[PDB]
Amino acid sequence: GSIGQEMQMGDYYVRQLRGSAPLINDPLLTQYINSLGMRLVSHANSVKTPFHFFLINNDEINAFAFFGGNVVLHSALFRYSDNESQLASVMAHEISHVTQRHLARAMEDTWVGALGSILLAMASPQAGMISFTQQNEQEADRIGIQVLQRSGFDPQAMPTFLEKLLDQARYSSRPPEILLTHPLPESRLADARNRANQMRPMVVQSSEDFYLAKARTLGMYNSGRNQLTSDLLDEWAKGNVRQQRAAQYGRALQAMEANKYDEARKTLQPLLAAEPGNAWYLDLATDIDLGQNKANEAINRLKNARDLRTNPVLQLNLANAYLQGGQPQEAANILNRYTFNNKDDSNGWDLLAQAEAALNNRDQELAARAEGYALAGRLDQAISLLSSASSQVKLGSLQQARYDARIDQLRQLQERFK
Amino acid sequence: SIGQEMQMGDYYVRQLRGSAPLINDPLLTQYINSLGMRLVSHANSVKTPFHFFLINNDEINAFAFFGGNVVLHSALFRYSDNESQLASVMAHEISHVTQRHLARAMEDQQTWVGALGSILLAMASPQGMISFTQQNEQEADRIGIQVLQRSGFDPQAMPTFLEKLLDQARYSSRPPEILLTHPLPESRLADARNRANQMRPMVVQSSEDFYLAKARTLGMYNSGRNQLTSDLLDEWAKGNVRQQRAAQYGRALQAMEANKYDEARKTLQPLLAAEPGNAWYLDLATDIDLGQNKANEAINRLKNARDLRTNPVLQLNLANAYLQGGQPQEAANILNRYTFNNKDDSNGWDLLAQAEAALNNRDQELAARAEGYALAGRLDQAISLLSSASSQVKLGSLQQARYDARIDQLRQLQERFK
Ligand SMILES: [Zn+2]
Ligand SMILES: [Zn+2]
Repeated sequence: GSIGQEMQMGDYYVRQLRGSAPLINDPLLTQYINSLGMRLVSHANSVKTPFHFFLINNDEINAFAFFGGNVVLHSALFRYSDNESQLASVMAHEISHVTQRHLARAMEDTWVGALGSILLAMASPQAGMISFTQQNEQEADRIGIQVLQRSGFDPQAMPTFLEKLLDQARYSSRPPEILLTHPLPESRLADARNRANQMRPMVVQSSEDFYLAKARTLGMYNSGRNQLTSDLLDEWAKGNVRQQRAAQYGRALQAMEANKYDEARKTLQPLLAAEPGNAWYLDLATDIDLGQNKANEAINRLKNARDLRTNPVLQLNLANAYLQGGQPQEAANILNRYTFNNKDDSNGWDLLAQAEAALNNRDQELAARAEGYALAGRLDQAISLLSSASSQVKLGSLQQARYDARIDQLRQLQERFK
Repeated sequence: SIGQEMQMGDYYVRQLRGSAPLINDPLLTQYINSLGMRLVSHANSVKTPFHFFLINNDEINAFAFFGGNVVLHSALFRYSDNESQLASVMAHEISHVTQRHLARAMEDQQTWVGALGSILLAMASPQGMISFTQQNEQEADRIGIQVLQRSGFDPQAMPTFLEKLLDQARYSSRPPEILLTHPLPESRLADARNRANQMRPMVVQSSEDFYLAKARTLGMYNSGRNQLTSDLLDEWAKGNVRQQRAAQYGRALQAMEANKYDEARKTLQPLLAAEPGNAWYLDLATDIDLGQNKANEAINRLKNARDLRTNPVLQLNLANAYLQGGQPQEAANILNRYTFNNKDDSNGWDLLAQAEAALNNRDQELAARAEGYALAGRLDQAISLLSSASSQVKLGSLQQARYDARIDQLRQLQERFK
């Protein structure tokens, strides 16, 4: 089965990505990027596979995708994206590469590892490299702009973003890495500007989650050219009030990053007072609270949250608060259900490992950190942890049957690829 | 060329003394050289003696020049959370001199000797400034962290300090002056983390001398942002027993500063009862006693110390107590030996001048004042004092020839440099 092979070929590369590339595993940022991405996929034609959207800590702008609906976005995209529709146009562009099976159809002409080595070199700040035909790039722009429009974004954002890539391709000695995987001749641009001119004029406003995502990405995961500049923060202090709340949020982050917690708490207060129930400031409200060993206050606030049952960001934030507060069992009650509902989330497993370690449930601790190692492609290491777990439980027990069964599953993943 | 550089270094420190606000406090200068020499003893290819100087400046900086003279702004105690962070900065400077970066940089150019000295004085004064290449900073970090671990300090304290500097260069509009002299691009920071990660984890607890030094620097020599705040003392009151004793010391110190002598005695009492031979507590107990016109009690406590013949802090403390007690002859006997064994310590020369003033030995007072002026680079003034001293003694006397001989030496020192 091609779709079956593609989905597990994708899982193999995604596991290699987690284990060696610097992915941003932050709950707020990953939930936003996937919520935005899924909103595009839900308006794409002939989607035959699930989709996941990954974020790299890389200041070089690039974007690419491979089998299984897995698209990779560098954090530099938030530095170049002035509006949400520009970032959406890049994801729409990459989503269309997958639906058209461009990378899959290009490979029909040691080889599984040859492609995986290319994928991580493009994602790592340590950079072979894949390239699409300019015909392929035209289909991705043609199909991407229509997904862009049906999703309620500005179609003129795609040519506007392409032109900003061209103005740095000659006003700078460095060709941005995105232009080498996705080449941009003026024909590509003039074709894009023409299509946008022929759709409906639409002025769209970037969501409030976009500016907060842009602030957290550049502020909290700053790296190289990926900074949250004071020039941009002061510029956001003059724009629409969404950018001002985002600008306030960004300085609260940097005040927390520099351990000026009371300075950060007092900056964050007015935004939390206006929106007491949104996850973005709730997330940092606990972060500053635990920075001062006020874990009870973080717990009380999160138990009063409306959407604690539905929002994973809230669920992890409270589990972490229970851990720092000295109640690991309450953290485990949340995380046992959390890890079962999000088996691919390594944040959940790592926190469960912490909770089970604090409870001195060593077999369950080893099994929890085994899942972290399995998600990172460290299957030999995951098997070692579950072997140790299975050696601490009586034979014939279900814990032994379950630990040994999980080892069996990881061995099958292992033999499918060399 | 070592002979030229060590006499040229003497000229610069004389220029520093005369214009920069140096902290000459016996305990602090002894501490910073105790720890500095501890790093030199583990350094390679050391060709020079080493002296470390502390400038009362709330802007963080550090630099070094010819003759193994390292200059450290007192702000370093505000940024240093542990003793190994402080040593990491000192090892960086010691690495600058053993590589002779400033010497090799100045061999390229060739008047000039004074242009470098004006730059050094401007950097030291709170208020044209030397900066190193990226090659120099890499060498100073790589070599420095190896010295830092040979000395038993935490190697991860170097990358942790560097990122602490960057973390408040983005939080504030102010970039720390340390990062202007010692540029910190992210390549350097990534390199520092790399070399530290290659070495094994080391949990070292700071000496109790570090916390008392930090307490005395920020509490007695407070200035601008350098403050011993109640926030700091509360956190030390909650920390380990060394921080608790230092918090007790700092509060006793500030009570003494505010003339709350009886309150200061009750606060220092448990620390001095615990170790009656500790120089930091013996020093403070003297200030408290002299503040209440209790010289006899101060004299008797310091005569009972084991290290009176060995510790320069106790010697100066007891000489000053004898001064306030109306026994200037006994002060002079201590200081005549001290100034002979410590020719470069300006404290000994000043207290000797006070003792000779108290004994009405005018020419001997003037000659002692002259040494203080000569150490501060004010050679004409020192010659003026020795000339007047020579005019109060008989021609052909032994005193006349010595005063005239030292005038000859000082003038001979004047023509070597401009
Ligand atoms: Zn493309
Ligand atoms: Zn340096």
